[PDB]
Amino acid sequence: LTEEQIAEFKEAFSLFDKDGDGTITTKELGTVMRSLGQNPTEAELQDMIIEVDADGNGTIDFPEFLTMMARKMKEEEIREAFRVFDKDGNGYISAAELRHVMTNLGEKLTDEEVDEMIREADIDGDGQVNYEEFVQMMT
Amino acid sequence: SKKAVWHKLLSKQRKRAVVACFRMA
Ligand SMILES: [Ca+2]
Ligand SMILES: [Ca+2]
Ligand SMILES: [Ca+2]
Ligand SMILES: [Ca+2]
Repeated sequence: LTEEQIAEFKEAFSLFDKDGDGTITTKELGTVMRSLGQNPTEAELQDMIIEVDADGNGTIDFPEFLTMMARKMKEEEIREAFRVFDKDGNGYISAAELRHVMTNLGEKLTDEEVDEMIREADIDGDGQVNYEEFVQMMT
Repeated sequence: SKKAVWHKLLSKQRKRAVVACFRMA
């Protein structure tokens, strides 16, 4: 893995590590899942940890997490993120596609908010957010 | 400014994509 990919994964890990102690527990996984509006059962949480918990100590450390992310690789996370917004794959995020993502992520929206989000990101003034504008907005 | 909303979507999407990775083993 490149250090840049390891740094992205470290940031991904840190989205789950609520106490910052360098391990992801079932409760930390379930917390994030609940925040996404999922309702995981104890069984599903344990099953997801079990596959990634290489040393069987009951929690996921960063090397175990990194091994899972590396297996996935076999695009950059900001690229995959853009693809989630750009559902029809034309390289541009439209208002409808942004509405779709906000809806899927439980972000309440209004047309004006959506227009202003697009307008703020829209450097070339074409009414949509392309990848380069996307990444600049995320900086 | 709406940069915060954009950043919150990205954070959530990143979390959702890691959850999907756990689910896919
Ligand atoms: Ca932790
Ligand atoms: Ca472990
Ligand atoms: Ca599109
Ligand atoms: Ca544009």
